[PDB]
Amino acid sequence: ASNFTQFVLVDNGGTGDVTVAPSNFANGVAEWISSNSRSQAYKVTCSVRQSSAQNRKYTIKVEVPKVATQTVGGVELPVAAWRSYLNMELTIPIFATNSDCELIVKAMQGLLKDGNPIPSAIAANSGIY
Amino acid sequence: ASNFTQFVLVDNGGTGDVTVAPSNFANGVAEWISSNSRSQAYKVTCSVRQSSAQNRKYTIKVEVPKVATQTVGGVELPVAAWRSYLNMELTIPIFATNSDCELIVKAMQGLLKDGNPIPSAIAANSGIY
Amino acid sequence: ASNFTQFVLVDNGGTGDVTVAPSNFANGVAEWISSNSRSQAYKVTCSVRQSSAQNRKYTIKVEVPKVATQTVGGVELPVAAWRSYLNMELTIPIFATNSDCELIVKAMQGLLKDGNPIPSAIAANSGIY
Amino acid sequence: ASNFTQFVLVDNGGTGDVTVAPSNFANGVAEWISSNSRSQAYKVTCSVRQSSAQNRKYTIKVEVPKVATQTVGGVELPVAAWRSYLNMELTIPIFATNSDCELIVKAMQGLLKDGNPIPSAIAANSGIY
Amino acid sequence: ASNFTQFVLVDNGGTGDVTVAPSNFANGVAEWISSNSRSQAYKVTCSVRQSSAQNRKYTIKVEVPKVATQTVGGVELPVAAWRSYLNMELTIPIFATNSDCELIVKAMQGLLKDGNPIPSAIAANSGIY
Amino acid sequence: ASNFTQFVLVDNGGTGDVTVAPSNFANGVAEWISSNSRSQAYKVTCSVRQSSAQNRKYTIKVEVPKVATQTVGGVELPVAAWRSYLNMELTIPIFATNSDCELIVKAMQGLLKDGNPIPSAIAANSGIY
RNA sequence: AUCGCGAUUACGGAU
RNA sequence: CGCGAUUACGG
RNA sequence: AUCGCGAUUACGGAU
RNA sequence: CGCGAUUACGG
Repeated sequence: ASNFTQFVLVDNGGTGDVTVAPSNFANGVAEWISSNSRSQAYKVTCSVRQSSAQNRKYTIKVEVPKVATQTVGGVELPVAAWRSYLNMELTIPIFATNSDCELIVKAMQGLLKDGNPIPSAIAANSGIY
Repeated sequence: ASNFTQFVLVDNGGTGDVTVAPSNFANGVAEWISSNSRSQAYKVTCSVRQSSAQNRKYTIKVEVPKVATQTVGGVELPVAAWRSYLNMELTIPIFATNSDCELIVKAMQGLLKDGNPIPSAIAANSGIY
Repeated sequence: ASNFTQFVLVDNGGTGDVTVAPSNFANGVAEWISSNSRSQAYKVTCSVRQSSAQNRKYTIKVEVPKVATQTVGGVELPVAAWRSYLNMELTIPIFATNSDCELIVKAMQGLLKDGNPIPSAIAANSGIY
Repeated sequence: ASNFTQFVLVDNGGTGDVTVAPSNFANGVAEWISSNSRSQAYKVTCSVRQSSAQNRKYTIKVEVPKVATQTVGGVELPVAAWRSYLNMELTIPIFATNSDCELIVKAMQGLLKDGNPIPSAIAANSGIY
Repeated sequence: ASNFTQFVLVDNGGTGDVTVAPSNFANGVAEWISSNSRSQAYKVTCSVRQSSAQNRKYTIKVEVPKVATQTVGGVELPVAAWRSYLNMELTIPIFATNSDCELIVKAMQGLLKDGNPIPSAIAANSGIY
Repeated sequence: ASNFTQFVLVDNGGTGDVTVAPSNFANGVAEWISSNSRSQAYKVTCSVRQSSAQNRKYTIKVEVPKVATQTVGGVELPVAAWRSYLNMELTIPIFATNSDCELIVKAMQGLLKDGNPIPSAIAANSGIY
């Protein structure tokens, strides 16, 4: 049994989908990378720790690259023109039951559901208004 | 036209749904709160800023409360036994087109889709394994 | 919901009613004004904020024009001689439920109900006696 | 005549109605409180002052209590869990006619009428949007 | 109603028309940008302020970009060769009627109508003579 | 060409049109005024200069009279209560061709076109909401 | 407050 | 910052 | 005098 | 920390 498996990070129908696969799990930090050039790959890392006596804290990170070709001196390399960085920290008290945690996950999914304020602002280079 | 409207943060069928509604938009920080006692309410805040010459940066925050009743000296008040705090920062270069941003949003939605590694770990008080 | 809508501020039973409509939403401060020059308009603004860790506070301001001997659309100076200013601050502890808040609204409606002391004193250029 | 009379502050249809009565006029501040221990009473105060050469200012305050029984030193005392405070100040120019003042009263009544924006927001622990 | 809607900034007869849409209202500054990377977008901002006891001032800004593709560090980025800036400030007395304001709008529209002096000079990289 | 000619500033469809005609050319600053006393006239001035080595800049100023309750030919004080001031500054990089400039003019026409946000806000004594 | 003040444009300068 | 938090504060 | 300043609310703070 | 980032680094 494992949850350290590959999964679909970006879903575009059943083709053009971005899949990220396990790559490293050193020092309590799980890492997933999409295939092909590491330079143009999507990256996801995750870890958990006892931040304090009563809290556990997750640290999730995602990197979305802008695939491009670099040319210098006639030598072209596969690179990322730039990257978007997502850093999130989730703090959960040790009193949270599995039911409480499921609620916390639904809250995160709802926050980003299509059509809702926040994902709509981001997807349009906008802020709130 | 506005995206500063109320929306469903937690979806439980069509009943028991947690709705969060606009409450304040001071100093570039949009805030949403669920109804009833502010003390037991869900909170969501969001803001955007030009973090540097080439980047814009979103700061999203969510608070999930554990509803409980406090009793002291025979006086009972509606409170939150504790809260989960979600803090996320999304950095996006100014070269990102609307298409690039839509991709960034699909990445975030995919990261948290039911069944995927990360949301499954959280929902089970677990880490990666 | 979306409660930022036009409403009747001064009710004269259909004929001579003063309607006030949304006119600004800068900084989360909602504003409504009558169809007049801003020097002679009825103005209403409302905002909410967490005044402290234990309280939330609504700040409601109203501006009412002096109508007797008024010259519609004219320049009337000094400004202070032709306008009345209402300034309300409602502090509500974060423990107040919707029910508690409904009762608070009723208390305000009762305070200003027709025939009661306060409104009768104001309407007659009087004090309490 | 004398406008210093009792009135019903909170109307719950002649059953559980909070009526408030005259209780003090010391120092030019008219006071009304409900039939309770001074520690659990609803309180209303009003005072008028010639705040300037050409202005008159009414200062009105209402206190809505959340009644409770507290056990202090092993003994039960009637007390208030918390209180909600309404502080309003109305500045009216001395040139205001009686009919000009009636206009101000109607505006305040219309402002808080059931179904209108502001009372709706307050009653729902919400902001205007 | 709500006047914060999208509109066509540059009209090229429904084909290559530059339409601009709401994107931010943080800090009381209404913003509109076109569907482009933030680095190549048309931008329009507007804000109203009570610049004095008896004045209201609208501050409006428009940014027209000259789009281009630039090769930085051997990589292609969507950028703007240069930008044209329009900064306008309109000061209107509070005694201005709605019809007085309509008069101001018509003057501004007449000012820039095709064939009139000013737009003719600007369009021809010329001065008035 | 010679574009320093009389033109219609306020179009009321033939009847009640406000025409503005050349009235001064001192210092290369072109001026146009309506047929009124200078205290009640519509005034337009326009000039161009090389603001810097990289830019040219047009400075356009408009003065519009408050017409409601106006006394034609009378002495109306204070001046600030009876006049609105438009102040436009258009900066254009020296690389802008006539085509680029034509587009810049269209952007200005679109900004003020009837029915769009900005002109509707101004005409209704409002802000953005 | 004003500037036929500047800008890389919600910033800076001068009186 | 896989820094802490009473969560738009603090290191 | 003003504050979308605070409160334990006829008191206190700031400009 | 609505601190910045070349993103498990740094303030």
